Amino acid sequence: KSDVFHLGLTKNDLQGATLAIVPGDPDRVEKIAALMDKPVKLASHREFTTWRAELDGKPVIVCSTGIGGPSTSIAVEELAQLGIRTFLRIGTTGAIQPHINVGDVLVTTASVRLDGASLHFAPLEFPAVADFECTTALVEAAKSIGATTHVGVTASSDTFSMEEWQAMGVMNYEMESATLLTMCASQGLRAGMVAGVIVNTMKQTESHAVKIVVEAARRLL
Amino acid sequence: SDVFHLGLTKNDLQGATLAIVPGDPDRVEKIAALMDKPVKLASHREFTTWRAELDGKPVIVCSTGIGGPSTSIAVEELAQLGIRTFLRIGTTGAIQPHINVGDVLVTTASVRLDGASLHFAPLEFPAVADFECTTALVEAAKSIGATTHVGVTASSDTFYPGQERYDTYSGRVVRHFKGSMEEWQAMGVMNYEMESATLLTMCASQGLRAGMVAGVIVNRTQQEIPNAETMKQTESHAVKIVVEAARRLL
Amino acid sequence: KSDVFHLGLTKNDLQGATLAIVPGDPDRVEKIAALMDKPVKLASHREFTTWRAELDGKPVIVCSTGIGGPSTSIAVEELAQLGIRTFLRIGTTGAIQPHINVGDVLVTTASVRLDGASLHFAPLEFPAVADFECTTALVEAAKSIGATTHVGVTASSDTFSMEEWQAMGVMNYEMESATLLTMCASQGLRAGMVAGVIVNTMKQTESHAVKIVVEAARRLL
Amino acid sequence: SDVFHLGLTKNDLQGATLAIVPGDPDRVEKIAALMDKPVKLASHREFTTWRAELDGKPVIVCSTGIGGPSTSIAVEELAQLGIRTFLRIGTTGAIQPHINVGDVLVTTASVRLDGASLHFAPLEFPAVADFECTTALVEAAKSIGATTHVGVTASSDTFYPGQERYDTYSGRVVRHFKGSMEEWQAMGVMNYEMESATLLTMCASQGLRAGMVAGVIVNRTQQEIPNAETMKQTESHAVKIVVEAARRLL
Amino acid sequence: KSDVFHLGLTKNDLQGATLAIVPGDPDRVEKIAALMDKPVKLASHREFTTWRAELDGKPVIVCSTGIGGPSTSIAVEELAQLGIRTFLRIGTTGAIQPHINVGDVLVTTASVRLDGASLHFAPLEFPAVADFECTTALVEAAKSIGATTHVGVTASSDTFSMEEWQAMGVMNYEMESATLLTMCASQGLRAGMVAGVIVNTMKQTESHAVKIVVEAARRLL
Amino acid sequence: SDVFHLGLTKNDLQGATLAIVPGDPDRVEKIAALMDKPVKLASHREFTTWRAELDGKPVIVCSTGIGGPSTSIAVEELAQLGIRTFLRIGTTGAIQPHINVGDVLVTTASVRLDGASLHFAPLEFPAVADFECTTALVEAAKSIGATTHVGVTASSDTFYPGQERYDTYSGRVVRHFKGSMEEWQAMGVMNYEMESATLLTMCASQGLRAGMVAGVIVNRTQQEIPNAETMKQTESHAVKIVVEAARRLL
Repeated sequence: KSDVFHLGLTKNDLQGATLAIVPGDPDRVEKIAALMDKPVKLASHREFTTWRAELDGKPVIVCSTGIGGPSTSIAVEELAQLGIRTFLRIGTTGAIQPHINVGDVLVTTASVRLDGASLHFAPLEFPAVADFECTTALVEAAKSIGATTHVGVTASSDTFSMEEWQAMGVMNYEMESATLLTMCASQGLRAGMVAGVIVNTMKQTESHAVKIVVEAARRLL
Repeated sequence: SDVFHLGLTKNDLQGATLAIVPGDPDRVEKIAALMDKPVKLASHREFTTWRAELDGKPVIVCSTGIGGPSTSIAVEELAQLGIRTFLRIGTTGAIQPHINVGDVLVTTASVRLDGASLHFAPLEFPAVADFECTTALVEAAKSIGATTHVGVTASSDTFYPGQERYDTYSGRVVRHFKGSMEEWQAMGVMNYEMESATLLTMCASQGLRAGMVAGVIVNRTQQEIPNAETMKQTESHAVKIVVEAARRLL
Repeated sequence: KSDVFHLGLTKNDLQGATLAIVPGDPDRVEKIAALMDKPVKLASHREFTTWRAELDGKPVIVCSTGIGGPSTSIAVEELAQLGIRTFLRIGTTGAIQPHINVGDVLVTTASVRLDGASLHFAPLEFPAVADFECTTALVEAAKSIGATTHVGVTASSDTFSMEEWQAMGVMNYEMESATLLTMCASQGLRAGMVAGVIVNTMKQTESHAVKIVVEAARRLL
Repeated sequence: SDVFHLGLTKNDLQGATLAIVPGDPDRVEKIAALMDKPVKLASHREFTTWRAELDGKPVIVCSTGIGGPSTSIAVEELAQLGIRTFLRIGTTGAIQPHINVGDVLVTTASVRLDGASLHFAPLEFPAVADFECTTALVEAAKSIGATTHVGVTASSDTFYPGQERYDTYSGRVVRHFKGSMEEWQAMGVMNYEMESATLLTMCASQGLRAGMVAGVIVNRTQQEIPNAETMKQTESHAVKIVVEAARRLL
Repeated sequence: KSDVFHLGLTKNDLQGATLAIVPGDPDRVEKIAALMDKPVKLASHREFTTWRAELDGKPVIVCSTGIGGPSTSIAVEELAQLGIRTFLRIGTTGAIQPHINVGDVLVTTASVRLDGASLHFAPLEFPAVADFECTTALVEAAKSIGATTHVGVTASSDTFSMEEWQAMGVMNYEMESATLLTMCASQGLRAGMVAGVIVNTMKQTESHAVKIVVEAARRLL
Repeated sequence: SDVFHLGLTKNDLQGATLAIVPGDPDRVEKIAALMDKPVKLASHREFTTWRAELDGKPVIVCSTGIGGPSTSIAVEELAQLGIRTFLRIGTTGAIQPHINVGDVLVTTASVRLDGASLHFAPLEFPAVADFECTTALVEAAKSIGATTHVGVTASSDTFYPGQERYDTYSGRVVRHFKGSMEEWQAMGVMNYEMESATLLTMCASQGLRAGMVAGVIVNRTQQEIPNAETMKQTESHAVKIVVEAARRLL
């Protein structure tokens, strides 16, 4: 008996949580949950592994999205049905800008919509823009730990032009931000995106990014 | 090891050239069990791979995970490993009043409501299934006296708005998809799923054979809810059909 | 007095026929009709020349479509209003694949929609796919006479990229399949497409293709 | 012989540079009869060509057949033969309440609801008629006291769904064209036809002159049905107008 | 107190005028008005400067459109609300055709729709065609003063392919015709476009073009 | 002189790298007056430029005129003159019931309903504002206790149909925009304007910083009409905010 079709969760499981951190894989979910108090694994069905934890005494959810905009759309929709209104995504990616060094942190203000799923929420002309408060929290959290931060646009497609985006200032590439940002920005949900640069130390970069997204969640509670 | 995500080497396939590709890795073992000498090869994320034997020949069973992006990764890596024939199998809901639970659907082509398929071919190109695979699937279904429907499937990048569901958080659908289900229905589309566009398009445009069969476990256009047992029985029948079709494609 | 705007035919003229073979020109119509019993010319208005014949005692219609998707759409719509539910197209074309030899037979599973008329029936994302039963009948008919058959995708445009389609496995080019297939597949009508390869013997190739489409009709009655 | 489909040689035209291009080959003889020394040149499929003399100069009358694809073949081959001025003539229905049967329409430009025109120019390019041809047609119509309407025509690749007709086998229209007639009507579009987009676009983008005139023989927005005689009279008037315009374009 | 949002005019100000000449800038407005009788400046707000004058005893309006389709759409809409039904645009541009000499006059029959604003009035497939009567008046007016005239297509975009348009017979480039023509042709308003070629004498060319548009207005009253 | 339209030389800016860019040139003087040593630089068409001093550093105030095309000219020429930070300021109407007159809006990104922005980047690219500019604007608004709304703005190439207004000459809206306002409203769009798409897109794609703030002087979704005084007060507050944000961006 679940209130949702895929996550296998019930309203009561979130214990009032209104904020969820949504990484791409289950292993990262555990890492994120482990940084908080009272970490507990709630469920695991297909790409969707969900844990629950507490930040400053407040319940927070951590759930994997799977690969690409399609899987992400399912996780975000169902989590929203469960009461979540703030989504913070964290990941690791490469950089396409020479001035960006490995170990730096990227906070996405908006994404180039090169995917298919974002179109199921709004026409292409609509901006895949991140929530101002979430973006602010991510930037302050990164600064609170002395991380070198770059704030700007990310390219988001369904594949795992090139010099074009680089010439337009695009920082990096990934596959879920366009769907996540568009979904939330066009449905009254708050969303933020942060990523550790692992290529253009890897585990350290992931750790620092995991810490930043958790500290940002704390500023958002 | 030869492929990143799947974590497999070409030697692992033992020369297999045909793979049954279910969506859920938890269904791989069951499908493989129907055949001889079933052995687990790997399991990373939602990519579980098992190898088995069908009539003396090695066969692969590998999960794709959810969505076109995840599917493209699985398909391309399997192709790199020598797989040239892909048989998609799963369960689905139907959007036609005459299609009942327990029935089986064999997809001839899919409406491309996705993004990943666009990376392998322009929208003008048809997400069509291979004739031999489709034939094998249809004949296999008939061999077990299953009520079969052969037609178009709508392959969507989302489970909710692209399938015009309003029972959601926002309760709204973007203009582009408003009234789209009624349209597909009037055009004879049998059901919605989320991986076929990518699988069929990339296979049809790269000289690879692909087909897809699915058992109906629910029909949103019917008031009567599905039976708990009839649904489980449908899953078993679908697996039986895909394996039987594989035998004819070896 | 006609029940249709262009064909100049009445419901009674089909004598219950529910299947029509639709070549592009009047000369081919005669050739096709001649292979069957009780061949009789029903009408001829502009691009639309229609004959009636009998296969295994059942009435079958043969009607020319004219050039391109626009003319074809008229012939298919009006024939459908007259009771036809199964359409088999036969033609001769060139091949763009090295492995395809002159004299071979091409059975189309689906077409690349590079035309304009198919869009008047369904959005581009909808597949211009042939009916499974019709495709099966064409393949078996070709095999029944020992014809070397290729089954796959055909490119269909309004003109009488190149290496692109060839790289994607496209077998040949023509101008009516996209409209025909899309029209029928999106309106509950059954349609099939077969073509004799005359370039990459010509009259023999047309004859063999004409025989195949007639034998396929027989398997569809 | 110099051209495949038309089956004509350049010598056959005797230097003609202007051609009247009706849609139906059965109307070619009649149009040519209005002029001097009418002679049949060829007849293949729906491509009938006749040559005649207007004020001492050779003129061509050639049918295009139905649809843009067929029209493009006729136009390009005639262009290869030296034709640089094309005058489209025919009969049509109207979609404006104020336009009555017997009236004549002169098209300044067409809405491009086709595919063939896209092969000669991007959709952004206007399917506009040549000013001199349009002027000639308008003045010719006035010379015979005909009620003339000069404006936009909608050129569709289909006779049914693109013209939003519901009296069909399916009785349905694809989303894209649902409510399209009301839209064109509110925008001042006079009528629907199926060849102008291709003719005007390819001529305007290749330095060739083209115009189009048509007599109204029916109006789907009016309850009153057309007279059997008034319709025949309209065809004759339209032919008279196109020939008179040709005289002014020599 | 104004009947419109931007022009700052009232119905009474036009004194029954049903025709307006719409150049791009205020300086040109004055020049045009000066050629007529009883010239009087009515208003000036932002890009919209309007004068009133009389031609053969009939009131005519002259109003600047500003730059591009967006500003033009505002001026045309509001002038139409005020009673204007005929719009004649005059400007100066360069030529992209070798056979076109400086000092020649260009009368636009239709425009290539490379802008954004025309789409807010009709889908791209709709022709940005000029009114036949207006085009005729401009051609006759140019001839009445012995000006060498070219009649054809103009490219209209939002920026201040190249060999493509030139190969397709495009005479020149500008930024307002597409919006103006489409707007009027799809809303029952009459519109014409004339331009003096100043590059491929400048003041003389502008003068001759100004005279032509005024003489065309006279033939349209 | 170095730039055509603006009629300015680089020396005129005295090294200024930040410019406040209002739409109306009649508002330039007022904005500049808030700062020290205000001086008029030039005035051509709707391009009025004034230079001033903020905390010892030279600042520019330049009008853009109406529409994306006009704005692109102003922005590119200012960029050529060394401007790397652009602060858009003005007044606007709102389309959300909860947003009242007197409130201030800070735009994070805009829906691209224009054409000029397409010349600098594909539609897929977001017309997003610079984070530092947006932060500065938000904090400045808060420093004066203003009720602030931070979100998406719809940037349209037309004032009427693109903003789905029916109180017009034709009283009709093209299919594409029918019901579009309701759609934007349901998506959280705060208001409509006509220049942001171009400004944000070209700046975000060329390494330049841009932000936008606007005071609400009207709300078409509310029955109550705006006060004549409350509106003037709103304009002053908006100017105060943009200047204060500029101080934080020097």
